[PDB]
Amino acid sequence: AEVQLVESGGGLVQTGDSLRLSCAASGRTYTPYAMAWFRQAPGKEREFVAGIGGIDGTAAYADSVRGRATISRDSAKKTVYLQMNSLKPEDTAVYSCATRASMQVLTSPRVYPIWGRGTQVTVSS
Repeated sequence: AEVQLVESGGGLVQTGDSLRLSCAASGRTYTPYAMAWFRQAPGKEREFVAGIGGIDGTAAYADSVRGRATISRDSAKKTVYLQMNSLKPEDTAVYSCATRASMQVLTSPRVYPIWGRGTQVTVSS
């Protein structure tokens, strides 16, 4: 209700390409609270991709994006970024950002009450 999230940066790319997604937060925000990216592929369920939380900005990454992803936050712009490199067709999905009133970055979608509408990433070969 009191925080809104808007994702951008999705597109159609070729296998191997990079994309930077952004999640812009507005409203009653607090930088240390967890911000997470999830993705949902066609015919599949939502799954954690990466997240950042805490006073020091500690990042966590899913096994699925090991060595291919970087998450960062810009407190001044109230924005969290996800850089994805070496994209593959299996990365095709709606990428959505989510937040919660805790610093803990968790992997279950069910524990985040606030979601953006998502941004689509489609990777062709």
